[PDB]
Amino acid sequence: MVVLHSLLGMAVLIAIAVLLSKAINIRTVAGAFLIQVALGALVLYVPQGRDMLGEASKTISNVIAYGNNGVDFLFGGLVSEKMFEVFGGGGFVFALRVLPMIVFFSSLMAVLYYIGVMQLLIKVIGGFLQKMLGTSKAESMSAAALIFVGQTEAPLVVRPYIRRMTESELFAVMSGGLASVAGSVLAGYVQMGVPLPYLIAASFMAAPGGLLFAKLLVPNEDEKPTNVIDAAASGAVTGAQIAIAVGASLLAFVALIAMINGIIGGVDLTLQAILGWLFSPLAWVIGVPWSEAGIAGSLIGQKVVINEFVAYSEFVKYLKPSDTTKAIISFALCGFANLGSIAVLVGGLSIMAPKRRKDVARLGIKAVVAGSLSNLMSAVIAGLFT
Amino acid sequence: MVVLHSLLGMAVLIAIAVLLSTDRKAINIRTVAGAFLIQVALGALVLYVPQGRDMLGEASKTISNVIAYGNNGVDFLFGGLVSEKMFEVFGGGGFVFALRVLPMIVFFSSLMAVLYYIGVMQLLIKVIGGFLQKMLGTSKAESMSAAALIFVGQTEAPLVVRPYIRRMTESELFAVMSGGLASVAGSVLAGYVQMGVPLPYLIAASFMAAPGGLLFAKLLVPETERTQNDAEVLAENEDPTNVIDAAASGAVTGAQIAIAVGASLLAFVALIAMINGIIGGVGGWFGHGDLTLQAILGWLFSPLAWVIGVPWSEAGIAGSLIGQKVVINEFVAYSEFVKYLKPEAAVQLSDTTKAIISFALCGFANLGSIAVLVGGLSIMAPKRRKDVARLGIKAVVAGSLSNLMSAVIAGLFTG
Amino acid sequence: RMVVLHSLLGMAVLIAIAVLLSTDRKAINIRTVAGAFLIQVALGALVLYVPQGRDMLGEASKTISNVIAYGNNGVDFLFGGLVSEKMFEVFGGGGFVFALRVLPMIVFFSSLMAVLYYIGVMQLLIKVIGGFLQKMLGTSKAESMSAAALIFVGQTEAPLVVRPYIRRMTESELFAVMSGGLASVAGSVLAGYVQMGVPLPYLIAASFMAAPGGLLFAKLLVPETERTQNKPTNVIDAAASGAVTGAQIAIAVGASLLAFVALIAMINGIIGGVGGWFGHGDLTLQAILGWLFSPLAWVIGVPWSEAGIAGSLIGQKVVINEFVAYSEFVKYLKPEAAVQLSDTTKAIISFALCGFANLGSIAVLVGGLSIMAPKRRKDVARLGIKAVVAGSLSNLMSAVIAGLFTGLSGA
Repeated sequence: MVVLHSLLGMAVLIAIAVLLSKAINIRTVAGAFLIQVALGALVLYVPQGRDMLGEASKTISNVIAYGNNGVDFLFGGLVSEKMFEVFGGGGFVFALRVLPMIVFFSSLMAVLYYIGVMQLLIKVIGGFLQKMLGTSKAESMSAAALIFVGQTEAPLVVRPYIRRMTESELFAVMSGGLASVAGSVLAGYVQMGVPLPYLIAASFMAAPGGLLFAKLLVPNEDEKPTNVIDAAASGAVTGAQIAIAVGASLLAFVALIAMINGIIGGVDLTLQAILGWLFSPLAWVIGVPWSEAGIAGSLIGQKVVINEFVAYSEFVKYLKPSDTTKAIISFALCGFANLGSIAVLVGGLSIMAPKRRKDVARLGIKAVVAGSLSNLMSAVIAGLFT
Repeated sequence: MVVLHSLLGMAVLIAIAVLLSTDRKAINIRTVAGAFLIQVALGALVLYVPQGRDMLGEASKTISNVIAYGNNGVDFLFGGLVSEKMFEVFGGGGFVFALRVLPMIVFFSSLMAVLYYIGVMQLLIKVIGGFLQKMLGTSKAESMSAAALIFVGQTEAPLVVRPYIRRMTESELFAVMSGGLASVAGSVLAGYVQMGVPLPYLIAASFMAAPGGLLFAKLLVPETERTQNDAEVLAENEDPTNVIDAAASGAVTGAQIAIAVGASLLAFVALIAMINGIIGGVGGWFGHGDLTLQAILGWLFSPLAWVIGVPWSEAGIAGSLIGQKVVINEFVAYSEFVKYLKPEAAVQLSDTTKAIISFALCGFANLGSIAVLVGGLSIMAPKRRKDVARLGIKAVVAGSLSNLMSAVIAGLFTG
Repeated sequence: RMVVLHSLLGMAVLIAIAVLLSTDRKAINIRTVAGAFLIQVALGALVLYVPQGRDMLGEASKTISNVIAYGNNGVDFLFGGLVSEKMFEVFGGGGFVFALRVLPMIVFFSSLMAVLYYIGVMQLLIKVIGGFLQKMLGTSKAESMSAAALIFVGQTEAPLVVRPYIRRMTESELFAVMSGGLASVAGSVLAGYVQMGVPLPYLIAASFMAAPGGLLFAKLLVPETERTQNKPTNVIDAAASGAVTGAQIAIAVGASLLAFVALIAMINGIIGGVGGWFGHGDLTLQAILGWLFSPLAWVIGVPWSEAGIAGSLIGQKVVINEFVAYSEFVKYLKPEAAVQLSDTTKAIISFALCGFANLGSIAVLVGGLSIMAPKRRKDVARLGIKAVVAGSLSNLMSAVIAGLFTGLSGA
């Protein structure tokens, strides 16, 4: 029963990467992967690993509780338990919980960035990744942000250094951004599914894993605030208008998916089944049983287009009245990687520097294939330390 | 029996245009009489001869499904806030206009944006444009601008005319303005459906506005200059990578529209309610405290409402709605029209009166629509911006009559 | 009686602090600061002391409120029954959704104040009040119109009435525009304050005092004294335009408060934690700023059993923003209030908090004013700190004049 399937999966995923690729730095990819599996192995298993995991996340669980009280003020009782007594799970509103947090996380990080807390963490961790793997400063810094900040909140930092940056790290930022899980996606889980430490685990894995699959084939006046209030205010506004963009995209995509599902019925096999039939070997290789590869394959297919939420909902529907396939599908669900986030990031980076946005559209979905395979690698890794 | 009263209407409507036209002698007849025939032909087509309503029913159920595919996205972003329970809890007010309409603007906007890059739009406009140019003698520029505005969402709307706008004649410049006001974007169209407006009438009101748009456009200011050849023009590349950026760019822009519409509604609805608090007050001493802006417009537009074919017994209402359409905007008219439509039936209206108004209210032709046109064309053709603003009122009248002509034909037929 | 010496003490302090922080305590003109103060206290007794005025102010609450009622008709149509009575029975106290019941009035008033601009109703009133101060206070016409302009008017129209006089203005004229802008408030925010549950009539008098009080401490710091010397298509487009701009503000305001509220809750989680090692695990920023502004809370004439509370609210405004202070002030006006404050206290606080004078306003003024006059962008950041004080003194001055003329309770 000792897993060879795990190492088999890692062998295949890295092989496909080479097949899809070549002359890459081996000291970069072997080290990045080493860091990925080691960090994940230690924080999950060996002592002081999970003990720390609970302390630096229960603090975050309080940060989320602060955001709740912030929403409680603005939206009143709609975010109370009165909805659940009438509509129940239908009383759960997506736009009142998933979107408004973007505002807070944007403003809060704008404060941390103004002080130097974010720069500190990014400069230290960034210097670590560029020393152990011999990578450029830009990508190593951007990855560090994606651990703490979301995906759309990362280019806000690595903007000026991202000007003349090569396409090598460009794919790295976008692949890391999609694989990233903090702020707006960490959001969802804690307030609906409530896995407290899954927030930290998937986040810390996202950046180095992202810098791994991406590095497979890697190698005029403005104004700024004076005080902290300006930063907290400006960040909120930026996070607000971004939230309007996010929520609009999500409604549209889910709606178009309902359309592509309707056109297939016309032309009784749903698209969710087609995705579950096609991407079934990917689950078989990852370690998921063949008996549950048809269902989890759909969620993977839903992970391709739809956000991780609808796939998570259908997952919990299977949970409500195996442990290996559950966690394997859980960490696979963790990550903001989807066809939606690509478009949002492309629009965000287009606002940063459209002069390079022309050739910065060639990668596109390749970043999703990188961020997903990176996070899926992190999921298969979690199956090794169950 | 008596279809003459409608033909009387058609005569007056077309007459008024000539009375206001710049030069009657310069009016081409093979152009206007043709488009007029196409409009009424399409009328008897989609209504009288059975097969027209069937193909209409196809698009009805189709769009209805497309709309239903949208709701699954809405019910996700806002949860089940709008359900059968919601109607039970909050009663009649349970129908949240903000959350049951504006999301469709985001959806259809993201739909048309996708169907545009694929070429599905570029193809349809090309065929229909090549038709109206071969029939009415008009050039390619207008015919594409007349065929497009039936289907296509706003703000990717100009790109068809974009290279032509900066150097076209007054009529061609006026024909686009008359079309833009006579037309109705698919985004707001879906909004009407959610309000309870009959979809089959919205679709039928659309395909009529294109020939009806060119009708009063060419009838007011005729073409006298040259139909510029294609080889003589020199365009500029736009600078929409793929389907990913298509649905996104179309959704986010549809959101900025949905938010913009909402504030405009909340404004006008509240401001009109304030004017009625002033009119009612001033008019109260004279013995009519119940007097309002709706009643005055109804009392004012009472005659015109009768000419199109509506009975006088229902003119006191018809004038208000059409009155509100022109002086306020398009939404406010329908919002105070669905009240007469639902089974509450404070006053029941005939199928003909309910239909003629469904077509009469279809159009952006309102005094508050000029700033959108001029504000949009100025960004493209800043040299003509002075000419576009001069033909402001003239265009609102044209687009209005175009919606009236489309209505008379609807009320005319009884099948 | 027998406040009156204690209030006059408070006023004299506010004037004293102005003379100290002034760049030149000798260039101050008597006819200006004495006149601007005289008008301020005069308008105070006018709407508070004489019964004939409380009738005017009472009339200037029914009218304004009736405008708010017309707005709610637009909100009820937009959201349906979400804000109706049914929501109260289900969610109780939480039924009052601050997002759907208050912000929509930021949208409506932003349109109305844009409809009255295309008509010329505003150009009429501004020209009147502006001309009056131009003759009496002797100020150059620019800041007089501006000072008169701000009271009613929403932002991004308000810069469009001073635009021609920005660059050509002096150090004083510039300081008077930014001082008044911080002294008074707009209609976009005033409308929300009523929906919040704040006494309207106090906000009216407060707004009318911010103009003379603004130019009082503005000119009480600057000399000037080197010789200053000298689009919508229709109504429908005017309304729709004002609605969209109001809508982009509402999203900005509501989103800023969500952040600001959640952050304060986070600060108390840290300071509460720090205090945990000190011994006081329940340490919050309210009491800290309470104790900090507690001395100042006594200068204006607040009881010692309430000066500790007012200081926490006055402090909350300055270091963050007024809109947050009003959110924790209405909890003391409820009929089930654990503590119902003194009838004189409830008035003074209202006049104190009414104003855009805080840190978050600086960054907005420096930026927006640089968009029009980019050359002076360096001078605004220099006077950005002094203007907030000059703007605060205006509101704190009106708070004393208010508390002084408290002869009757409201609501």
